[PDB]
Amino acid sequence: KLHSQANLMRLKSDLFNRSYPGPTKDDPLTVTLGFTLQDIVKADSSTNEVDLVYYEQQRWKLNSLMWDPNEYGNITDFRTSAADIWTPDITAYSSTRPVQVLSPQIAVVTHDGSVMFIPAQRLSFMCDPTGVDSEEGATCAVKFGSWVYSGFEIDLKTDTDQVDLSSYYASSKYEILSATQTRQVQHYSCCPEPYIDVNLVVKFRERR
Amino acid sequence: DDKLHSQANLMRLKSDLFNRSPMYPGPTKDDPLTVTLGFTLQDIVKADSSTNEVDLVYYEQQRWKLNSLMWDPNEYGNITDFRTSAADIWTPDITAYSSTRPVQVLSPQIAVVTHDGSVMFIPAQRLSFMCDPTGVDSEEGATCAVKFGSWVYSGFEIDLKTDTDQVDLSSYYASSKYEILSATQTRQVQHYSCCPEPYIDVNLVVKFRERR
Amino acid sequence: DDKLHSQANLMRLKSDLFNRSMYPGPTKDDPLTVTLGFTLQDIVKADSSTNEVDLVYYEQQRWKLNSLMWDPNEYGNITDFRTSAADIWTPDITAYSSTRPVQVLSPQIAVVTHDGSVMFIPAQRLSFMCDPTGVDSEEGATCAVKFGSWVYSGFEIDLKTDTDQVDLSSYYASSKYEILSATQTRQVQHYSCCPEPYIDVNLVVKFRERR
Amino acid sequence: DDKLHSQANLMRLKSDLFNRSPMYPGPTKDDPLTVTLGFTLQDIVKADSSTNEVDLVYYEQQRWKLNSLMWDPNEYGNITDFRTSAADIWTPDITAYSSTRPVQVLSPQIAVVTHDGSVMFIPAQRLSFMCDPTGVDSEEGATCAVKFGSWVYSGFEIDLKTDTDQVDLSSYYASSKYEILSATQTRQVQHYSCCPEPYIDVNLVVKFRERR
Amino acid sequence: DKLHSQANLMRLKSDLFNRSPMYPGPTKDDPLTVTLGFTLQDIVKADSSTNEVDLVYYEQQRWKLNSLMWDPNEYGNITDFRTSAADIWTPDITAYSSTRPVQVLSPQIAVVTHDGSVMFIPAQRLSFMCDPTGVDSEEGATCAVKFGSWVYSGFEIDLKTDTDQVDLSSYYASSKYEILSATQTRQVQHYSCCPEPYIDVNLVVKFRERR
Ligand SMILES: O=[N+]([O-])/N=C1\NCCN1Cc1ccc(Cl)nc1
Ligand SMILES: O=[N+]([O-])/N=C1\NCCN1Cc1ccc(Cl)nc1
Ligand SMILES: O=[N+]([O-])/N=C1\NCCN1Cc1ccc(Cl)nc1
Ligand SMILES: O=[N+]([O-])/N=C1\NCCN1Cc1ccc(Cl)nc1
Repeated sequence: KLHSQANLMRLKSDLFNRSYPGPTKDDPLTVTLGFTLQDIVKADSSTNEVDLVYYEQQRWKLNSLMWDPNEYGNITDFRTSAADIWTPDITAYSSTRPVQVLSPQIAVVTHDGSVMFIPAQRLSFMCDPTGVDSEEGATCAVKFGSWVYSGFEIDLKTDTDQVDLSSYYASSKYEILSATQTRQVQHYSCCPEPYIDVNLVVKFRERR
Repeated sequence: DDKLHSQANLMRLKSDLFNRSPMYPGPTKDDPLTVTLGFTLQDIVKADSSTNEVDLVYYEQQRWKLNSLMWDPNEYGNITDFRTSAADIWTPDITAYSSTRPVQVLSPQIAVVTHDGSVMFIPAQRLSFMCDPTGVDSEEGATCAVKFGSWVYSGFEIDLKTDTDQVDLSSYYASSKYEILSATQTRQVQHYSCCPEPYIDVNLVVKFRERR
Repeated sequence: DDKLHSQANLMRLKSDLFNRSMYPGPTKDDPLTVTLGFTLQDIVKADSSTNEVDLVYYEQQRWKLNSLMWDPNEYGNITDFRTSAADIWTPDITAYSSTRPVQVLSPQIAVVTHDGSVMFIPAQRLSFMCDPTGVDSEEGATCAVKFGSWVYSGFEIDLKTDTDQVDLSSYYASSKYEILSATQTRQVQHYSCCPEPYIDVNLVVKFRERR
Repeated sequence: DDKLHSQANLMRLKSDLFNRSPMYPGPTKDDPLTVTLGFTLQDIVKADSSTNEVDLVYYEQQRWKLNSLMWDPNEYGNITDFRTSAADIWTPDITAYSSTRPVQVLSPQIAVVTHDGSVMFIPAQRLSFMCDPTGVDSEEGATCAVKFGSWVYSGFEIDLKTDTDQVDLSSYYASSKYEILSATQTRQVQHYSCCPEPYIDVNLVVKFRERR
Repeated sequence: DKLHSQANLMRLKSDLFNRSPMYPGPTKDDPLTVTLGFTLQDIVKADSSTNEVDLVYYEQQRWKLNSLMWDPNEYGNITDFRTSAADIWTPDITAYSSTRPVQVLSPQIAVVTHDGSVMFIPAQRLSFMCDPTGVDSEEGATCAVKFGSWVYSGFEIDLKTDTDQVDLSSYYASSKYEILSATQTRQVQHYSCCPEPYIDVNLVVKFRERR
């Protein structure tokens, strides 16, 4: 038991403290994103901002984070501070305030080199809630992707194209009629290369 | 005089603890840990019916114990405990599951360690969480619930326990806008899409209502 | 040119005091007394839909440490210095009923004297639990908030006051609120959770809309 | 395999640039620098007529080129550019001259450095600035303006250029409370009382009105 | 060439900051005069439900340290450079009646000149204690706020102004409020804590609604 601690000490150390500069064209990366929507907190129709609370599942895999669990006392994974590893700069493209982080910044690293990171967020973004008081509700959309890596450096994937609604707050002012998450491709004025985003479409209405 | 000596003893202990074998990497399946959580509810500051957020101020008592923090008192001039900045040691990642704003810390981040390896930490906090206050202006009032638990450690790494099911109300602000009808704290199990492993929370349930 | 010396004398004084030895805060074996006093500058806002009131004040904090003494003759005849608060231990004095983190309004800089005595006067803005009922009347409203160490009991940190009158002499003469009285009282209690004494200084303020 | 080689190649280059001859100390009259700026306006979020403040969301393409940042790709695995944290390199101190709050940064602080030593950095921001929204509720709309430029570097040390004088509006939020009649960005010169030497800014003028 | 100018700048910066480490601030034996001049950009809001007013302004700060002198000849004819304000000591100039932490609007970069003189001009937003009554009248309202070192007596930091007129030449022409006048005047203050006097510059602004 004092042994196992020492094994993990040794592996963090081997991993971090002696031997990654982000993805490149030669060494591209695939980040998988899934959203879990917890609450539409507020719809401000005097500014067309909507605040959402959700979490965002991120998963990716680095060869430099691999190890053999036999060399390390059968450790298959460990938890770690997100600052000790590279994380992807997944950004919402139409936010109107800096994202508020609601969960501790810790990730999970597995022996095959995959990393899982699940930050919870409050986000204000651009959305006209006209018709939220109608049957068909209002429809808002926000794109998420790397701000600086093109699609030849960071690819994006979803496991499914439904947002996760299974922990949506049942007593929220808004109900969700539908929530999808879909990969897309864009070009930006700066650059030849296309950029990848995952677009959250959310349809919602005042609970009544 | 012996003042200088007890000062040296404490610095020596601290450095024996921290700068030898060091910083403990958190709990694992092989080395699990039980955190005892307890809440002291001070005030429901605000209940916003247009967003269904409620704002609470409370102290969250966290208690755990690590082998790596044991020492013998007679070896350090009979020091039985000490205060230390929370940045100095490992602390658990206890998170409200339905917050809507980051938590605002109202007390200094200092814990107490005791020779037997236990640690105490009582952050005071202000939390906004998801809560529909319908009914708060009635006799029955309203009821809300928010879970607390590690965000990244399953039940096999961090288990949670309470000392009692009853929220401490003996410091509840007597002139709050809202009075407290009941407030309990009960351990639960949850599952999350990412993982087969069970996650543990303490669910805080508060029934409250406008003061007359 | 005496001015390069004075300056080296001071830097040397810093080294010798900071990285030599080293202070871990107070203990049962080596307790400390902190003198506090409040200077109330303004009641800024009284919100009666949430029962919070915002104060602006600064707090005089004084204490004395042996680890902090020096002979001035060995250091240029330097008798005192200004130093960043991050460089020295400071007491963890907290309000016990805040509703928002305190916002800090003055430099975190303290003054250290050769006898080990330290002086520090943080100016702060505080929201705390307070029902302003009756500010709009002649008797006014009463509020209270205690301050004390959050983690040290009276066996490690003792508080004293010089007066039980809050200093109102720089109170803002055009506040939305007049002060009718403002007192600060040392209190000792036991919380039978635990057998050792606890000390706080209870700020009691009486106030009404300015007329 | 070569994936590990290309990784090592980058590690090497970054090291080679970033510790020697390290932190290049900014532009000087002997060694001035040109920054090209272009704005992409996304949204007018709020126009407050009780305080005369307007809140914009935009991003700002910034480009410049340093000698100290050149390299031969052939000497580095044919690496022709790389992403890097904005803190590891000098970046220009372009500020809004009439903001009323600190700018909130919306995008990560990361830049792209090419082998000829050109750098590109595109921070997205939320700005409150001095603007009388009078007229916004009419056909004619309101006109506002905000100068951007170095705070401390005169036009002998930093020049500004634009590629076009038209703000890019192809990402303007289509259902904003405000529509854009026109948005231009124009290089200007200015003096301040501190200093004899003129300074450069790029003036963002926007004409806009409530959508109907 | 430009390789040499950079070489030289880098050498010089290394010499001041390293080579003779970090300057302990001013003392009774090494005192310091800071010149201050305000430029008022905008009165943004005047809140009469709390008597707070928000100003946007910049504050010109000059002082001179002997330990910042160099001979431009040893150093490639570099007469000045810009530098991050964290690489150097700066004065802790603080508003005495602020009700919020000051928000900084400009980058924190100073200019250092070879005679050892430093210019630093931070832009800020400030909320301070001010009763805006009369603002809608012809006479307008009048508010004042004091600025100066929070911890250094006049024997360590003295202040002076170049003129008693606040610079209005950049006042925002479409502000909710016009300025009828604006002065800055050096004063000498005594606090309870201290025998020694503290110096401050008093900002008196008289203002009203635009019409
Ligand atoms: O021209 N662009 O707008 N580019 C752009 N907009 C949003 C993200 N993005 C790509 C980008 C590319 C390079 C850098 Cl330094 N930043 C951003
Ligand atoms: O899919 N999940 O929501 N997982 C999850 N939600 C709250 C806590 N939790 C488990 C978890 C597991 C691993 C990481 Cl890296 N983050 C979070
Ligand atoms: O006299 N000034 O107002 N100068 C000035 N105002 C805005 C930008 N600027 C130039 C300047 C020059 C030097 C320093 Cl340290 N700061 C600012
Ligand atoms: O007794 N005082 O209020 N002193 C005081 N108030 C505002 C500034 N000032 C001087 C001072 C002197 C020393 C320390 Cl540590 N802080 C402040």
